[PDB]
Amino acid sequence: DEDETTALVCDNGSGLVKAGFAGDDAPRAVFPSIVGRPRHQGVMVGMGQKDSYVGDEAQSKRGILTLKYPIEHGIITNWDDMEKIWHHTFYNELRVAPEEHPTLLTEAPLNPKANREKMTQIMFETFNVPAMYVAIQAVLSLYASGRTTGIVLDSGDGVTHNVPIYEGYALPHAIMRLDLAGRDLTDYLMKILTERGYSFVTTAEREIVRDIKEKLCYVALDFENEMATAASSSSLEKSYELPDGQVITIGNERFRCPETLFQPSFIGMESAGIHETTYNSIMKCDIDIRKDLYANNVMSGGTTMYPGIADRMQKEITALAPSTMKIKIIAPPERKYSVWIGGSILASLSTFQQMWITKQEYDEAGPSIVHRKCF
Amino acid sequence: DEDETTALVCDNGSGLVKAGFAGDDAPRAVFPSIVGRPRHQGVMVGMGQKDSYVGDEAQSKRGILTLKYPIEHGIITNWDDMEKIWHHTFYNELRVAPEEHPTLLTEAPLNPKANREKMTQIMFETFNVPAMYVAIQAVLSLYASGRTTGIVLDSGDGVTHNVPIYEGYALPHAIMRLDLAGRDLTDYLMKILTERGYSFVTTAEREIVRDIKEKLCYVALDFENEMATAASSSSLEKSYELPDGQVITIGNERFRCPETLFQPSFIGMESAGIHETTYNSIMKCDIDIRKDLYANNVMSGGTTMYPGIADRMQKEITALAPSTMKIKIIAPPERKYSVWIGGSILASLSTFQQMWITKQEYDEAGPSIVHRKCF
Amino acid sequence: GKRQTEREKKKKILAERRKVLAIDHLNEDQLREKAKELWQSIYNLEAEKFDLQEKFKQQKYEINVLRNRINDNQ
Amino acid sequence: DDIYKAAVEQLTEEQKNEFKAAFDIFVLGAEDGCISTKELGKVMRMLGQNPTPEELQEMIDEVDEDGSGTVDFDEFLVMMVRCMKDDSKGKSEEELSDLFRMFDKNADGYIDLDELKIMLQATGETITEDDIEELMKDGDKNNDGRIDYDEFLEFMKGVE
Amino acid sequence: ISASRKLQLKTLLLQIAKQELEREAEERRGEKGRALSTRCQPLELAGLGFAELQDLCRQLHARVDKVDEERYDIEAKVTKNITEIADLTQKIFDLRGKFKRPTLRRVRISADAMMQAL
Ligand SMILES: Nc1ncnc2c1ncn2[C@@H]1O[C@H](COP(=O)(O)OP(=O)(O)O)[C@@H](O)[C@H]1O
Ligand SMILES: Nc1ncnc2c1ncn2[C@@H]1O[C@H](COP(=O)(O)OP(=O)(O)O)[C@@H](O)[C@H]1O
Ligand SMILES: [Mg+2]
Ligand SMILES: [Mg+2]
Repeated sequence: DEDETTALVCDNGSGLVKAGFAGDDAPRAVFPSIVGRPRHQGVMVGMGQKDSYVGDEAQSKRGILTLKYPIEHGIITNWDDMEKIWHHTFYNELRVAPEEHPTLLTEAPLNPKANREKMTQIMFETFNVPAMYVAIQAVLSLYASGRTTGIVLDSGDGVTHNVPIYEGYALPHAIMRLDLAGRDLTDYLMKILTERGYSFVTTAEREIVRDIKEKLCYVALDFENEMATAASSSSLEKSYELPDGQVITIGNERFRCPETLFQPSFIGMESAGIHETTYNSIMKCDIDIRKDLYANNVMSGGTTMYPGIADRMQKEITALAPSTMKIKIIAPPERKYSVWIGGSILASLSTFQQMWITKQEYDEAGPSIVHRKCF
Repeated sequence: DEDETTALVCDNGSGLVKAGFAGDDAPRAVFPSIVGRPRHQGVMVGMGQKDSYVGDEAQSKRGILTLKYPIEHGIITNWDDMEKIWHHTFYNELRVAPEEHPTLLTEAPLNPKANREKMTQIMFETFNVPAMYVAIQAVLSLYASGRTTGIVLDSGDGVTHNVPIYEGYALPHAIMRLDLAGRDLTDYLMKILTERGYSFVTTAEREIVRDIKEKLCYVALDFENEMATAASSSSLEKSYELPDGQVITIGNERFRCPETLFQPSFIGMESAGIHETTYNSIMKCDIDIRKDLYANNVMSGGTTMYPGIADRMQKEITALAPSTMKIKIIAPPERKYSVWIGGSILASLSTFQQMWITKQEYDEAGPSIVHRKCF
Repeated sequence: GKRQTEREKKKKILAERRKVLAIDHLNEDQLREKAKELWQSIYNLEAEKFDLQEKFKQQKYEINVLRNRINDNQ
Repeated sequence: DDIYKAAVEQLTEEQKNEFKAAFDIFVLGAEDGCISTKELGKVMRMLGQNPTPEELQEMIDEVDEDGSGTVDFDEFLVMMVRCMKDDSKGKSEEELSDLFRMFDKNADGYIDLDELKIMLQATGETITEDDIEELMKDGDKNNDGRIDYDEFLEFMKGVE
Repeated sequence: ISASRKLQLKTLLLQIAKQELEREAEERRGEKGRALSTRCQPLELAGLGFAELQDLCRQLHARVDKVDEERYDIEAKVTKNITEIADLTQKIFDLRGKFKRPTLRRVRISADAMMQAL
């Protein structure tokens, strides 16, 4: 722990938890949001026999544990799970006590207000944090980009959000949430791999196939033409070496998996591709600034490490929108940490401690005070 | 008897009984599970004229006694036989009274639950042991190896069991019992020796030929090629000096006897070799840990004193499974005592007396209490 | 839930620990002896507050010890 | 040599007094006063331990380096100090954790090499190479760069 | 024989360690004393008015209240620390057991016997 009473910066992103100290450039403890529990009961002795398993421990013990998600698309299952994982993060991973450091947290866009009130109340009772602040990840990604104008595409693991912000002002009237995310990607890839001869249901193979998505997946420039040329495609077809050692070969599926977000009709969504969701979002607001939105679009999330989103994005928007002004996307490398960086940025300036949510305000007005203290 | 009230440790292995005190490194009284009975009736006087003969006494008196097996492949013939042999072990061989020492026993894998209930009930009524615990020999061999991950091949004299255990957790769904064991080995060798000109039926020659298996037998690296070169094989052919003094010469049979377990089609089993049984066992469980199972296989039993199981094991598994990761077998010398060693290990720690099966629990709930007290 | 328990447990503990003075009736000499006693009590409280702070630092050190013992354990 | 006085310092007075007065169980009269090496095993049975051929033969090798076939009293004390490892009737650990706090002068959780060098030179002996090198081999096992409380306890076991 | 040298090095090491323990304890006591002098300065009642001394008593009451509150907060922090100490320590005991439990017990002791008695 630093000698100074600097604040805690924790991004509880929908899919990854990244925690550390204020003034740091990158979060120190970063772990996926999976939680493992003992698949069977206790009869043995001498070691183990522990209920909750979180972090890399559960990653190593994936096979023996039922792998469960305490949060999915924002919905909260069991607050005890968050209690334990935050205990682990603060003491076993961050080696910090929350008594002496206020916490800045980031929440998924348009999270329930009742969810905020319950989570804040359990937090304040269970923990002894001196002060509090929670913010939407959209403005955090904006801060990471450091440009007040643009539309943020937050692609988490449970929801994809499109949020327009012009000159550092939120536009909730033109903000939308789409239920397509990593979960859907894994599902669709699971069914295609089932049609390829490999049919698995458990979560270990879920992580294997999301790793495959991280490594080999394409974003098709032209879809049906690329499957037409991918009929044989000995060179274009790509293989992976699974940890057991078998060589699993995939061809068109590499660019037929992310395409589903662009083409939701593959597995039955009324909503069109996410580019349509950015398009409608843009026109909902006044006409004039729309061009700037076209030229200032930002994309954020862990998924963004994949190739192909930028070219597809610009080409389709230019197809939909007039091609007079040039559209260009901006995306700094390793932007999944960017939100946490913005949290540090929030703690950088000396005005931030004017609106810390202190203990006594919550003791006076209950959780309801946040309704007036954040917004 | 030690001044301290330390527990009894007894391994009633399927083929050998090894009994002693807790805290000891090796069992004190070790004898084969053969039981001899008078072949004829009584007319003489002045000596002998005793019904049950057990241990080395029966070994010396093999010729005069009908040699019978109170247990074969786990099945129990007559509880009176176990009563007498346990009396002999406790008083004539261990020189101990079971009144003042709780007993830790090991049982053959997947032994009948009705067998457990009857044996425990007759035990508690007949004997006055203060407390009880019975465990599967698989975890005992695991304890002897001292590594929570691996698949145990228990090769007793009645059954061969394959049991996978990952991170000290039993996997009954992937556990199998094969009816090939020492009995089969002796039988097959008996028929081959019959085809060699020597045809015996009695048990003395059974022990002679199992001794031959202990001394001279090979495990063929390549089977048909080694009989092809064993056609003449003056050097490769090996001889034995039978106690009567005749020289009995055996050639390819040395490696054609253990091969039957690997090649059951010789005497008609639908099940393939025991390596196939370890292979299927491995794949039944999740894919990922299978590599660790490949690298952590353990073999246990008195048979393991023979050469050739290790090389054959690894080569065939590498033939069946991909050869990326290196497979290596571990087998400490004199591992047939290892189970008993693990029993001592169980009595080593001070938590073991938390779940002793005391007399009053059995008096309250009958034998049925073990259904809730062990598992 | 536990909202009042924690707060009024803490206030109860600070009530049994601290002593309440009927200051209004206290006589001149009484203000003398008592403000001396109260200042001495605050002195001792700060003394073993500093002791608590130091020993807090060392218990942090032994946390450091044990957590490092844990991380080496893998 | 320094091993004789180190064995003196690492063993309590009552133990060594009983050890010598009990070694005097073999001498009876008109003898040299030093019994043959093998008889030493017998006094060990009196001590309450039950050693084994490997340790017995090794320990036998640990006496009479110059090859006289006989054991003197200083070699007797060093071998005894080298036999039972329960020195100081069980070394403590709590105050020792306080001493662990002592090795560290920056309050980090572990012992730096610079902190060890200043600690060693504070005795009066300077730094030589075999000193710190051997101290590192004794203290560490995997080049972790520090001495934690487990390695702390391990390194000085029995030392007072 | 290098073992002599190493043992006397660590002996002198631990003796100087005990000296440093004594010295650091003295420094802790001195820092406590100076912090006492600076946190609670000498008395102020000489020649004061009784009514103001009423106000002084009430002020010292508030002072003792809040400093007791601060003590409560600090000792609660310590208590959480100690609970984590205990749990982590148990984990340490087990984890050390993994590396050293099957390795210290009897070694051929019983093997030594009368092999001719049978
Ligand atoms: N290094 C990486 N390369 C590619 N994809 C990644 C990487 N790390 C994480 N991801 C993907 O990001 C997803 C998690 O998104 P996350 O960054 O938590 O969203 P948010 O920005 O809302 O927190 C995971 O499902 C995973 O598939
Ligand atoms: N010293 C030895 N060398 C080779 N084989 C042996 C030896 N001792 C026993 N065996 C074999 O082991 C078999 C008994 O197996 P056992 O160890 O009782 O199985 P378990 O491990 O299930 O108790 C006997 O049939 C015998 O052939
Ligand atoms: Mg995101
Ligand atoms: Mg066996």
